[PDB]
Amino acid sequence: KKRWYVVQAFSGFEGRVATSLREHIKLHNMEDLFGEVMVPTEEVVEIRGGQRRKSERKFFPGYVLVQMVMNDASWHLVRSVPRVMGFIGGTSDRPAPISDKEVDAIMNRLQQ
Amino acid sequence: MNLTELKNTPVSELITLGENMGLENLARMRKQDIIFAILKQHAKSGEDIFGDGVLEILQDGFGFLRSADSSYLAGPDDIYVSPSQIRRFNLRTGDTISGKIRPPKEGERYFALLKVNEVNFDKPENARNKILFENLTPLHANSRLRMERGNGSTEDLTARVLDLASPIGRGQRGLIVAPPKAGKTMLLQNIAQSIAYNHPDCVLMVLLIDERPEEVTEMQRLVKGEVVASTFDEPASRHVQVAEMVIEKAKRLVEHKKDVIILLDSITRLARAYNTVVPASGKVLTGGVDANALHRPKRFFGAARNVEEGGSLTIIATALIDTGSKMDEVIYEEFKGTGNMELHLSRKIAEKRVFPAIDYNRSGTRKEELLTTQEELQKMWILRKIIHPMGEIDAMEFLINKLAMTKTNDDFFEMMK
Amino acid sequence: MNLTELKNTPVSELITLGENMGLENLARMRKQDIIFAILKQHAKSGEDIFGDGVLEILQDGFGFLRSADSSYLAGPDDIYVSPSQIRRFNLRTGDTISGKIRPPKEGERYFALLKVNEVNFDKPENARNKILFENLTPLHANSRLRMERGNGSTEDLTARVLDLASPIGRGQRGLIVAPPKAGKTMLLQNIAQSIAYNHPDCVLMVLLIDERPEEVTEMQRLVKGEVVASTFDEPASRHVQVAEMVIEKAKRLVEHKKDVIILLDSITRLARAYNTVVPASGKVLTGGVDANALHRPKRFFGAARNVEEGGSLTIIATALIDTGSKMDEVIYEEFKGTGNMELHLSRKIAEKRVFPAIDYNRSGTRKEELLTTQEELQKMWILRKIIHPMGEIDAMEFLINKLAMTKTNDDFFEMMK
Amino acid sequence: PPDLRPLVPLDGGRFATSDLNDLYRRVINRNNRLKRLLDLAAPDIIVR
RNA sequence: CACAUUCCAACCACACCUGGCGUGUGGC
DNA sequence: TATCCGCTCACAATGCCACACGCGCTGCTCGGCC
DNA sequence: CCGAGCAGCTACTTGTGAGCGGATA
Ligand SMILES: Nc1ncnc2c1ncn2[C@@H]1O[C@H](COP(=O)(O)OP(=O)(O)O)[C@@H](O)[C@H]1O
Ligand SMILES: Nc1ncnc2c1ncn2[C@@H]1O[C@H](COP(=O)(O)OP(=O)(O)O)[C@@H](O)[C@H]1O
Ligand code: BEF
Ligand code: BEF
Ligand SMILES: [Mg+2]
Ligand SMILES: [Mg+2]
Repeated sequence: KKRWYVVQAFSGFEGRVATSLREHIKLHNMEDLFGEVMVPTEEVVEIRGGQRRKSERKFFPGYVLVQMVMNDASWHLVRSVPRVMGFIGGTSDRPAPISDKEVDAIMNRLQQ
Repeated sequence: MNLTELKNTPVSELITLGENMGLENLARMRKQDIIFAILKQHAKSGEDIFGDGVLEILQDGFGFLRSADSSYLAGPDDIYVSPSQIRRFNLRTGDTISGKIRPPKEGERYFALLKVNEVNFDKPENARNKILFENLTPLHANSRLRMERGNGSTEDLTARVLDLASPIGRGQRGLIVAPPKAGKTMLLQNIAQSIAYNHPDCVLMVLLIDERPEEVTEMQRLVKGEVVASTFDEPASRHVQVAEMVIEKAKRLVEHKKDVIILLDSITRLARAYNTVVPASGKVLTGGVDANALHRPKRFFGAARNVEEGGSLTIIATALIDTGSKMDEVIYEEFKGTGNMELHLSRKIAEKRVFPAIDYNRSGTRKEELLTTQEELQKMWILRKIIHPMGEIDAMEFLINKLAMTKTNDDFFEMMK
Repeated sequence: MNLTELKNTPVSELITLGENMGLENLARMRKQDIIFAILKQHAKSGEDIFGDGVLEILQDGFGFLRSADSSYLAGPDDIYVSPSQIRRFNLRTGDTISGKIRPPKEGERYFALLKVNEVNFDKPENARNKILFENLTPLHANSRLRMERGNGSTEDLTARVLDLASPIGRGQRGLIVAPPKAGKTMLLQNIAQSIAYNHPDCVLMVLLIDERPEEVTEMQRLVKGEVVASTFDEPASRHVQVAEMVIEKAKRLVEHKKDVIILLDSITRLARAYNTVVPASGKVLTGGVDANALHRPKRFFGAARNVEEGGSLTIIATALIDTGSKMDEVIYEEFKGTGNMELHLSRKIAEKRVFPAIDYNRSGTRKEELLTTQEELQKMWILRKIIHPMGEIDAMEFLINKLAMTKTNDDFFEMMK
Repeated sequence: PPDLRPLVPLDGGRFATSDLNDLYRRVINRNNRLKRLLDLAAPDIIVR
């Protein structure tokens, strides 16, 4: 089952690490083991005004939790790509994914 | 307890009301401090307050709700709103909002908006379903805005000649070109009266920029409509501020599919203001105006258009000429060919004390064929051909006499046969 | 998913389309943000995008692809292109390009051009095999551009008198000299209609500089051709920008051996703009115009010529006179003897509401012998000799009557015998 | 105490700061981020 | 009526400066 | 299950003085009741 | 969009003492 595991990256490089891991997944043609990035930085919070009304697609903690199937090859692939300093989870090295309640919570944060 | 209920009644009612509520002498405070202290002491008895006002965006992110009592300026009774409400309910400048309010909580100094109930006279649920202004498809004016009262009063002539000189429509672009002390004020007052009588469905607003306070106080109680003004008591920062306020109010209202009609007096004062608040860009021409100092008047005036989906924005501003300073002239210069309808008043006719002093053939309306019917257009052409060979002054007198004999313009047209 | 497919359809189709795609309320954004978010969410499903647009060179080296929806300006949906592509495929201002595009990648904010597929409606392989503009050998106009429809409609007269007053050809240099409110707009609209009907092979483009938005929206849906405009809502920087955009588009297209016809309205507005964006050089003459402030209008107008290898660039601009300000006059002054063809419209004829109000003998075309045949030229000389002793107004009426009796100008010529 | 923390205006826009200042600033940053995450009902593993 | 202070001929008050820390080198 | 043995981690290693020098670039994130 | 502050781009010491298993009776 495609579980939603959490991964931490270098401070600021969250989207860059997301695109790097996507290119790595498309590289070793292992799409049957992973899902998508699910970048939770849906924080369109902006500051508008005199000639300056751009948006900010940022303002979120450095977490790029990815939907995937936990496996030896999958873990070694998501760790082989650099800038993956953080693999959160209480474990030796094989953690437990997130539950469906927080899945729907972050989905609501995505929609809002 | 609503904000407008204390917003509209005069200062005397506020005095007796606060003296009844057992207050410190409220006669020592300003109107805004009067309403502020009264709402404070009312909430101190345990009531949840309701309020209303027009929103202004600030560059720090949050917004402030102003009223027409302060002419849309900063005051102690302005209602603070967080940027996150502006996000969720899609707020912006010009959105008039009424709903649940409370006084500033512990350590704060401005009212807070709890619960939105009316966004531009609409449900806040559909307020997010709006169309923007620049994405609009403008058009020419098709619907005729008849200015004639039909009762045949003495001053009503100055309106009927309107229907004979320069037709108006929903979304028209009109420029009043007249020297000082020619009769623009009475003309504008009659315009406002006729519009408020014949078309009470469209919202009517008037701009007074750098005017005299007596004119303001006479205007605010002669027209049936909410008026805003700014005298010379205040810096041009206030004038530009109220300018964004009124223009964004009109924009949001026409986005809500409403017909807005703004009467601006005068565009020369507004141009002077915009020029004096704009920083120097090194581009100076004759008169002392910066090159980008006119971008804001151009914006305010080009805001006028006729929308196709519904609603329109008519903007009728007066410009001043023959004031002895070339700078004013240059302003009028760039506003020469920008408008499609003009009311030319010559001082030569007003010098004889014959009113209204309107230059007929120097006035006109572009694409006026879509505003009137075929019979009316043919009669207008015949009247223009009759008045063209004669001069300005006694020819205007001829029109005034031919208008005063008949009751409405139907009898005048039939007699012209 | 192509850029033009969302570029041309109105805002309403974009609304329903995004509401179908399960979007945040797109009614809160601008047209450019609408297309931007829709293309974002489309690529988020995994599609490679195609796009198109006209290139603009920047001084930092890279280029940006603009559309006619933004009137060739900066926007969120502009396609970024690296300078190295401009090097390899020999790009420059005016080169319209269509090909593979993707949304901005991780951390970027503008679309990127992957793969070039069409450079000015040509293969990008032959795009490097082009001839420059200044190395061209200009000539006079030889091919006749017949403006007469031949159907004999009521307004078609204003076109037939064209073929009788001032002939046009491929690469002609024409100046419309007329006071305000004389009938230049309807004339230009008929010109555009007749060209798009009789010569659909040549590309047709129109310039509207500092005009009213109603005229823009009426023009963009009356002619069969892609139009660009710039109202007074915007600073003169926008006007000069769209000026380079359109002139370089015409230049690249005529370099690609295509016949370009540009109708500019009005050159007085463009001269005012060029004067107000140019810095002061200490050289001021009467009117308030810098000496080098006219170099850019001179450049834009001298861009017109007739190429020998193939293709041509016809530029027909209108100038304003009798506007009360001497500055305008001075502009027309330096544009007096620069054009080889002129359409003189006098307000004296338009004052009687008889259209078209064209001054016959004050109008004319230099070297018109190479545009028409011998019979046509002799008949033109005879008509000029017949109309010369009479005045302007009722002589124009005489031409209008003699034109309205016959169906096309062949019957008129045969009757003139 | 603030003045007990070495922070002197160096030559130019730069300031000669102490090593404790960076520590306190990082502590405050992570504390504020944690307080933000607790309000948004972040996942248990994230707040962990 | 009461609380509380009173904005200006010499001059008193309005002064005077980088070891945060590390590294390198040398001497005792 | 007690208890000696082997592996692992915290702590230490003058003092003074003199001179000289240093902490960058691109990139990322947070800053704001008038 | 603007400005302000802050982050990514190891092994020749040896000795002493204490603590934590650990394996042997
Ligand atoms: N319809 C009208 N009826 C009566 N008087 C009029 C009318 N229109 C203009 N006037 C005259 O015009 C004058 C306007 O004065 P003033 O406000 O100084 O001119 P302006 O409006 O140019 O500032 C008034 O004295 C008034 O008598
Ligand atoms: N061929 C025509 N037939 C009928 N009316 C015309 C014609 N040409 C011009 N007009 C009249 O002239 C006006 C044109 O206005 P406008 O386009 O603003 O002229 P300009 O652009 O010269 O100022 C219209 O109101 C229209 O009624
Ligand atoms: F007094 Be007026 F407005 F010139
Ligand atoms: F188009 Be008009 F001549 F201003
Ligand atoms: Mg007045
Ligand atoms: Mg026109």
